[PDB]
Amino acid sequence: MADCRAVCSLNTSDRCDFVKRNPDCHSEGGYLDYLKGIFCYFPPNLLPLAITLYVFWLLYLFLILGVTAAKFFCPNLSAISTSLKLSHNVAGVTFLAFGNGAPDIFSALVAFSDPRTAGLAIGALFGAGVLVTTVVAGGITILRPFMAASRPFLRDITFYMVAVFLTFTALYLGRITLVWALGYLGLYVFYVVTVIICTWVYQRQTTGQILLQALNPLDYRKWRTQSISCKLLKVAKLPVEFLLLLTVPVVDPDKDDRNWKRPLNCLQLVISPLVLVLTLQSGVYGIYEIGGLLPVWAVVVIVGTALASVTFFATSNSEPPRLHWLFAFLGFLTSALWINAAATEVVNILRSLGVVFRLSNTVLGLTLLAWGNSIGDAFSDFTLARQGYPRMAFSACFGGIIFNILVGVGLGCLLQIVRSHASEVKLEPDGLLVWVLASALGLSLVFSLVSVPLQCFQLSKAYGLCLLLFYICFIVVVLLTEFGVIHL
Amino acid sequence: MADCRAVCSLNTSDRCDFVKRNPDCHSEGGYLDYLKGIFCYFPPNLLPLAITLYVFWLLYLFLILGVTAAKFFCPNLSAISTSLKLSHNVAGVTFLAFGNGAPDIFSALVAFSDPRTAGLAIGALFGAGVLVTTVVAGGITILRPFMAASRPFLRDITFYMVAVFLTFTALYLGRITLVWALGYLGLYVFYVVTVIICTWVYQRQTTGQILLQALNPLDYRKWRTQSISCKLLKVAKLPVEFLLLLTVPVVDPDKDDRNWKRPLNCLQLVISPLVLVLTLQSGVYGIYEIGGLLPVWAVVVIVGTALASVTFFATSNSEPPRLHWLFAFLGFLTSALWINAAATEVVNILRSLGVVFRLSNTVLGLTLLAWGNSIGDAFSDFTLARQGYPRMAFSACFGGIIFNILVGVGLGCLLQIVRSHASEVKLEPDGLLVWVLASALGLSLVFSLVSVPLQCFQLSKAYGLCLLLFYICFIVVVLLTEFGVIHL
Amino acid sequence: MADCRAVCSLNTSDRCDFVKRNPDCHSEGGYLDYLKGIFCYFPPNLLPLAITLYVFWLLYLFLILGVTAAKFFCPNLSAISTSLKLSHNVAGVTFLAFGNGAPDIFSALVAFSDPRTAGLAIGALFGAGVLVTTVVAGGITILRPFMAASRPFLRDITFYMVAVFLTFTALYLGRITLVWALGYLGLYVFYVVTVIICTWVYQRQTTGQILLQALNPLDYRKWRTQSISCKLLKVAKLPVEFLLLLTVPVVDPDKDDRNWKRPLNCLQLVISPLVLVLTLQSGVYGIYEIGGLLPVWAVVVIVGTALASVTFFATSNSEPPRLHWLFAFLGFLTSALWINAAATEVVNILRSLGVVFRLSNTVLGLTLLAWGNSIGDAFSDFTLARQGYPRMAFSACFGGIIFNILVGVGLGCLLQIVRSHASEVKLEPDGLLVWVLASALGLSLVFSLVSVPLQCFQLSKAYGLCLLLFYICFIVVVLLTEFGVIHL
Ligand SMILES: [Ca+2]
Ligand SMILES: [Ca+2]
Ligand SMILES: [Ca+2]
Repeated sequence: MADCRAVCSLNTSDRCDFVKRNPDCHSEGGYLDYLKGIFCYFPPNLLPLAITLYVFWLLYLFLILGVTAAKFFCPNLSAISTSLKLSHNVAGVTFLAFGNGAPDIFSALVAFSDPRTAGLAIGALFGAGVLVTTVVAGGITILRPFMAASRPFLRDITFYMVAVFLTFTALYLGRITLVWALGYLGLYVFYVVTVIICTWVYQRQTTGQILLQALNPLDYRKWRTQSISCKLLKVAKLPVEFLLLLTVPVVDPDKDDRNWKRPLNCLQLVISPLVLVLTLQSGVYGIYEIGGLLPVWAVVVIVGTALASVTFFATSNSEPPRLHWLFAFLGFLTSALWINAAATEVVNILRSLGVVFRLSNTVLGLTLLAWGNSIGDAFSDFTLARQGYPRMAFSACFGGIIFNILVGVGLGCLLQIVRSHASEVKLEPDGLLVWVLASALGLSLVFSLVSVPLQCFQLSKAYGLCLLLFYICFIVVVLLTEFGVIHL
Repeated sequence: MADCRAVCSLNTSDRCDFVKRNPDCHSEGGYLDYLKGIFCYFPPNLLPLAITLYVFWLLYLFLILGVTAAKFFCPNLSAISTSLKLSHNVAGVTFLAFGNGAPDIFSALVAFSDPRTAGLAIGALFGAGVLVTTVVAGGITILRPFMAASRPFLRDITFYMVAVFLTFTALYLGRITLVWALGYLGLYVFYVVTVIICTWVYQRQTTGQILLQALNPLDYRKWRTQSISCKLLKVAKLPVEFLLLLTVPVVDPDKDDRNWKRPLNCLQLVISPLVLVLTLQSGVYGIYEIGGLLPVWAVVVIVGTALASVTFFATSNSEPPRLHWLFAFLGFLTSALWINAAATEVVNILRSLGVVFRLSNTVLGLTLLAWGNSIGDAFSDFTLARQGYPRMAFSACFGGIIFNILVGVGLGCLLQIVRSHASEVKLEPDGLLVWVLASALGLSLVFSLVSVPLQCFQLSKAYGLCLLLFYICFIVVVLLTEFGVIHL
Repeated sequence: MADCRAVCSLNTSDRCDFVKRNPDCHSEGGYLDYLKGIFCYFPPNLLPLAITLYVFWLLYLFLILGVTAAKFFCPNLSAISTSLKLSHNVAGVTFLAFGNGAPDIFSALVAFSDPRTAGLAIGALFGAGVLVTTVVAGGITILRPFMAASRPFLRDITFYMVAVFLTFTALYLGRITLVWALGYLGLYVFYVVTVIICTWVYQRQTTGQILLQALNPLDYRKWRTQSISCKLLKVAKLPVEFLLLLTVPVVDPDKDDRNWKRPLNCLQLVISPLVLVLTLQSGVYGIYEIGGLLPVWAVVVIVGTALASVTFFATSNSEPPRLHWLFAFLGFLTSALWINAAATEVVNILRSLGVVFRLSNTVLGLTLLAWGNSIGDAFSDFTLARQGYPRMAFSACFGGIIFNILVGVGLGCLLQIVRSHASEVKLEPDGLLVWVLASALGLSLVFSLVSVPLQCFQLSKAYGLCLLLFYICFIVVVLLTEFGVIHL
């Protein structure tokens, strides 16, 4: 049973049958098979067309991931937390990190779930770390010079350096054991507690019309006000936000009504469980037939419609019911499962590209996956800096990467340990490129640790332009290593 | 026959005879044979002295090329164009590009005329591109910070990126066909038309004394005013400007007399045709004897002196004749042929150095030829920036490289196609250094394309210093590649 | 007799006996044997603990070297010079260079004294040159922007470039002859004379209480005023300064009493000769027994105590004796011998680390030895810049490296020539790393030579941040070369 890569060394007439036959070209989950798409669906003459279509689909999936994380995942998480009365400053610091890091976390979970894709996770986490500490942080200082806060900066840079070196040693050892994963998660909890304690010590020292409106994602006044490019982006997002509005309930403590849309919410009381059962483990559980007579989805629909009718007749259009926060729980779950589905598709596409072109998991992780997972960071942080909040954006840069690495490695490896019933996760490093990537991350961190205090925490355009030049040269070295020009 | 370079591996006593015998050490054109100079005329103990003398001669030739292009080629071209009503703004943008790019164009023509030297042309064009976009543009921003105009910058950077990638693909294919060369020239014409249209849409939205003076290149008042270094440079140029004044007529629409020097111009009516044929094809046609009795140069002299006498007796000292623009045509032709002769000498010297030291055409093209061809850019653009016109200088930087690459490749390859009666010009790339050079040019362009809009087009010293550091590291990598430290 | 690097490839039980037996693992001088410490005294499980202890001891030795040079060597040299009325401006320029460069000079002398350690000297001198011209000079411009003086800068950069290229050619030739060493020292004398002449041409154009106090190194008022880190450093230095106060006499022309401490000085009239005889050449001559009856140290003590009693009874507590400058001579000698002992220990430690880990002399010289020898430069120059004297600090940066290279190579090689009775010092370069280091130094110098005049000598944070990025990338390339990633 040959490897999947062998496909390109066969004759064109046996490619499609090889892909159909070889179990090493089959994916664990997902809905589309991109390799059968390339080698059976598409004429070989039109292979570059298939690949460009794949790239466009990948970019659109990154758009989906960003929108879902920004507008449906974090608001519901914030509703749940505000039900427990936190603080505005910790909220601002940390919820921005959760929102920016949901795609990285779910991509790492999906990649770690399979030994053939596990190198993608390391490539993407370290690659996003390099990109966010050079290009995004430097861009913030180029757009708006400011004076950084010294003590939070030193705290964040120290915690990040520790996490990075821990992962270096786990890579050298070649494995992640259960104790290591629990240690990663514990270190993240310790970091959040330290932030809390330090901040405290410093502080002391008609229904039809509302249905139509609720499902409309366009603000016509704002749309007319915007420029052409903003208009084009809005339309690029319209179908996605329509589906998200249809399926994901949202609870807003900021609004006086808490986004209580009676009929849309009662409809979602049917729709959301169905989407959950149809997207869980790729809907495998959906077609499971109970007792050989009734499938799971039918009984889900029955219970959902009964509960929807009961809620609709036991609630009022003006006043939300006393149990309106359970809707936040449900919307959090549905949004998480949507993000998981999109991440699964992205990982499958990247694996297919690696098979077709014989590219390593590390190089695909550190370029395409990292850039796609950092689009959201770039948008949110550059917007924050342009609005006059560059300290918050700069802090979010270093606070989100800590969450990415610690929670991504710890949770992804823990879930793989538990489901496989094994005792460890194998980290087989693929050549010299992983050590090149590690070296780049370390030296970027060293540059900032020396440079920022030397400027007395007054940051401007020179620091950012130096970081930009560094990232350019890093991509230089990566491409030279991937094509064999630099070999030990 | 034996390879020209095998000369060193011989005994000293057979070197001179080997060079005299081997047809692979002979040049197509020129007046001096530098290899016979090294191996026949000088003793083997004084080889480094010969090489230093060669380097000094090469620098002096670059001085000649710069002066001829600046003060005799462009003024006559401008006279011809102003005879047709050119605008002031397009004139300023584009005539500076022609003046800065004449040496690059003629060097590329000469190098493409021979398969042994064709790698020099690619090395010099890409190398000058890297040098002008880093060192010259950065130096402009270091000398005088300014706000760049966004739309012209984006237009220029886009056109340059397209031209560079087109040449990358022609290099990968390994040839330039006739259709490709015509496409290069057509794309340049399209670029000039686009500049015109965009600018328009934006705008709407005694005789003995005069002979003595005309042949004197010194301004005594200015000379006494200048410092020591400027004085030394003027003297370094005096013999060259004397010969240029003697042989090249100049027409100036700025002056009210249009530089009408009656007796000097009537003398030049004899001298200039003689220089043209004697430097045409390195003078081969000059000694062609018509009918076996009268050589070409004698009949040229006869016709020239008859025409000079007729013009002298049919014209007045105070009022130029009504045909004074034909003198601009003649001066344009004579200046072009002088530039061609100097470029031929430079290319022959570089080939001899490559034979003696076993250096590749790419490394000689990207260091010595590129620097020599960019001395004029540095002088003109830094002077413009120091006088308070940094926007014009910065625009000239990116507008001159487009002319260099498109017209140099297109015209040089087209002339070689037509002259050889072949169908294609073979581009045999010499190792890994050409791809190193391509990578440097591309990333430099990427750095500017990201950096300039991110600064909101406000350019200062930090951007320029980063570009300078980049160029230093590029020369690092080039020297490491040439000596084999990085390799496949 | 196997090369002592093969110690590791043996079984653990024969390591200690191998080290005890092999003469290639024995040092020329010093007091401790670090290899027997690693392989005989400690258990094989605690090797990393031994190495961390060695590193801490090495850092403490660098602290000792810095304190001795700053507070005991230079003050006595200044007393001797001020006895001859030297210029204050020249004093400020040049005495800072002697103080900053004493550790480099003595480390080079010790390393050149043995063929097994001679590569350390070249690595440390060039490495300190790279570090001081990038990190220290850039840090000065980041901490306090200023306008540099053009003529001193151009003079210094020219002299340094000449010295560096001279050493490149000596490395290519593979030796230092006696004429070369004398030429190095003569060129340094020429440089100092040139500085003098240029500056001139520009200018024209109870006893118990006093012993208790004299031996106390703490200033309680200042100590209480300082912060926590300064306090910790003070204690880190207390035992060292106690021993230095005990053994090294100091003469201060600034004080009106010239630091005349009658009883401490009379005690030092005994102590200092004893320390000299106990630390010269590791104490060999100390135990030499004259005539087989009386050792040298006993007769030294007898003469010292007689002379101390005579001086004590022939001098007054209030008025220093007429011969108070001989104490400056004695204190200069004692301080020099203390510095020599500390440098010997540092070199022996570095050789042991190279044996244990199979590291080259070049990489150990350019990282650990260079950083340790430049701690003093960083402290004094950054302190000078923060106090409002960045021109003096920036000048000291380029003036101290000239002293380091010229006097270190010239004097170290001359002393080795004379003592060995040979005619030359062999410079066997160790691989490609030495040429990597040479390339880094040259281009750094080129970057400054172009950049500083282009800014019109107005230096700010952008220039310094570029230099910092360069040094980071240099350490990149060094580590890649040491591990074989780049190679021939
Ligand atoms: Ca992200
Ligand atoms: Ca040019
Ligand atoms: Ca030093």
